[PDB]
Amino acid sequence: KVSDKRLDVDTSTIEQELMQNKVDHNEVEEVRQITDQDLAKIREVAAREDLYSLLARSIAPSIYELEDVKKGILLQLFGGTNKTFTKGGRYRGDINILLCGDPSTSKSQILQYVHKITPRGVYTSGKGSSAVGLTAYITRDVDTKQLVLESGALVLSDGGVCCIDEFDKMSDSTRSVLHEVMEQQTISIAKAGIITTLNARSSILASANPIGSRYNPNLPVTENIDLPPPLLSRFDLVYLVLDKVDEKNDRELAKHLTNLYLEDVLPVEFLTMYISYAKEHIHPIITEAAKTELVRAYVGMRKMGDDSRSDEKRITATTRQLESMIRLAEAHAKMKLKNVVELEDVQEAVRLIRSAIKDYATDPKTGKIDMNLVQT
DNA sequence: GCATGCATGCGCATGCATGCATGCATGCTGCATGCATGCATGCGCATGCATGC
Repeated sequence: KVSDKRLDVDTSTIEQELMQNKVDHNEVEEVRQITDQDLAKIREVAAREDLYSLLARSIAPSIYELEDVKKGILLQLFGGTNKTFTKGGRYRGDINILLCGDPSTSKSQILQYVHKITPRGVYTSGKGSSAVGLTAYITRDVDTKQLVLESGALVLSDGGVCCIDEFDKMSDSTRSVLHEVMEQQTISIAKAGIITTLNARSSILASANPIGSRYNPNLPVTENIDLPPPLLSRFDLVYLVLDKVDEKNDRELAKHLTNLYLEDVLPVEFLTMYISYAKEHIHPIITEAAKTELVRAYVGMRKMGDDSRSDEKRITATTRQLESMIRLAEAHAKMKLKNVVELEDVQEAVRLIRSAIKDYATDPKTGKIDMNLVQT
């Protein structure tokens, strides 16, 4: 139940299976062994000055793309801190990302690469899924000829990543089931034979196609994506991938691609090992200096566009954005092996949230993007 | 161009013509008993012949 090239399962979800294995004396090993030379290497690299760039660079070493896009995948892999209350009530740290933008980009490869690095996952198309196919169903076993219950797409993705491609092409009936999985990370089934609540602790990675040929900078974002504006606010990060014609970016991309048809970064093994180590041992906790900045940032974000709320030009800010900042600060702290979330983490989180939506080039009144200011 | 109702396939649940073994009981039938009958047998007695005297 291990592989060098894939990540280790989340121990936060299998606590009692570990206890049962010891009571049953089965030596099936779930997590991998770490020698001390390799653990010394871990801190030797974790001390490096350019850790953040190096990690972002080694995520997908064959996708010439902005490092902001890759950093989101890197922080999605680490995940937020899972918190358990002793009076019932669970808070989880799963990150949800949307990749909107023109076609003819490398969004598709990101989803495939993330499918193949995460231990548990399922790949779904837009107009190829049903509610029954995502939740559960009853089937006839050709061996015993009786009726048994079988798991669905989202329940099989418990403690992993689920990749939904062409999210905008999906029916309102099928989009209905995702609300509960994005709110409470559960599913409630009341069908003939089963009345129970299931655990779906999964990360959502979705890509959407813009209306018409290309993204139109002259129109607002709410008019370019066929998705209700209220649904757009449930995602932690929204990535606008825009295409601009610029001669030195094109030159670099062409050389990059042609170099692959001939005959520093961290190899796959070391990357996965580092991520598993961090996800396994350390646990970050927030401080007051971070709380001040979090509250200030949320108030500042809400105060913006207070007048531009009746008209759906920009995406209105809600409490889920506050929770997104919390989650991203905790993930950035987990990277670099700290147990303390300082002010740098919150500043980086807010920087990333604004940079994803391209808020450094938007007219706050007409929701339009100046492409002369969108630099590669 | 937007809103609407119809007809087209999914996705459940139930009934239904085929088909074959098992335990109980039916229904016949081969077997054992009893008996009538008529032909042959194993027998002792009376007659007629042959052999002395």
